[PDB]
Amino acid sequence: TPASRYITDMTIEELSRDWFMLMPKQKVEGPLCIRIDQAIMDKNIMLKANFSVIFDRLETLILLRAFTEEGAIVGEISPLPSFPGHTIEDVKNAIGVLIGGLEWNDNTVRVSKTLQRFAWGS
Amino acid sequence: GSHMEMAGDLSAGFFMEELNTYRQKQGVVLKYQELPNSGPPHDRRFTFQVIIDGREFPEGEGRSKKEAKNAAAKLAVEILNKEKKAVSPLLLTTTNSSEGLSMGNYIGLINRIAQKKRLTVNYEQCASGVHGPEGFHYKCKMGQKEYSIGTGSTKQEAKQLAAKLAYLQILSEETGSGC
Repeated sequence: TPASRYITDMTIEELSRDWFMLMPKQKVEGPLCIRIDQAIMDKNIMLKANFSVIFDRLETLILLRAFTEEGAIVGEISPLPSFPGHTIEDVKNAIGVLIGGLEWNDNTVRVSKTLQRFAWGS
Repeated sequence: GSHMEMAGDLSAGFFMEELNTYRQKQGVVLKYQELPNSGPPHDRRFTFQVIIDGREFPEGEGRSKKEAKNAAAKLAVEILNKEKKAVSPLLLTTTNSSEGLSMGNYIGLINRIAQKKRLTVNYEQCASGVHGPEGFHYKCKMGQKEYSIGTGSTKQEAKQLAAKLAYLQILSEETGSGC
């Protein structure tokens, strides 16, 4: 799990931020996590994780959270596990569905970053 | 006008079956539109109208043979390429133009909104603990005539009210000219 093939985005502070749900909104198709709060909608979510790579491709994921400059949160996003864990090609859908939630109200959605580069592809 | 001029399958459609490619994303299941050999000044060019977006006249044509209908979808390559330029004004005129959950803090953008005259915005207290809440009358400012002021019992329950009243001063203050 070298740093050349394992990257620690989230520091020791991005791990345990909690916030509270006015009216959340959830959806999922496969191994990704999705959320928008509908009263607290369109806040900055900073989804960082300690991921890994191999051959410029998939090794793993941990979790993702929400952060702004002010520090608020609209919801939560992460690479979800499943029966096989996190299917790469299903991340095409799980991250796939994870891209278009809030987009109806002209405010773009947040997506998970781990399964993007190596699961959401292939 | 003409992309190909000689093509043609011999067991398939061609201008519908071999014509399947670009209309995957351009998205047109043509209940087909036919403008073949429409030239008024003596031109029989097959504009067997393939479509770019759902009604349009993709068209480029040269003769009533393999020449013509191919460059029908000539511009049905393009109007997706063309027109990628903007459509909206400064924002979408949509009834849902950007959300974003505007700031809940007060003294944050107060100094911004102190742009009324670029004010001295300042806050201080002497928080008694004698009896513990013994008395906290607050004295600060935004604006320059309504000295932002608060009053309360316990500290954090009353820490802002002047500074709240500060941040909520200038937008009501007629000041900025001196009186």
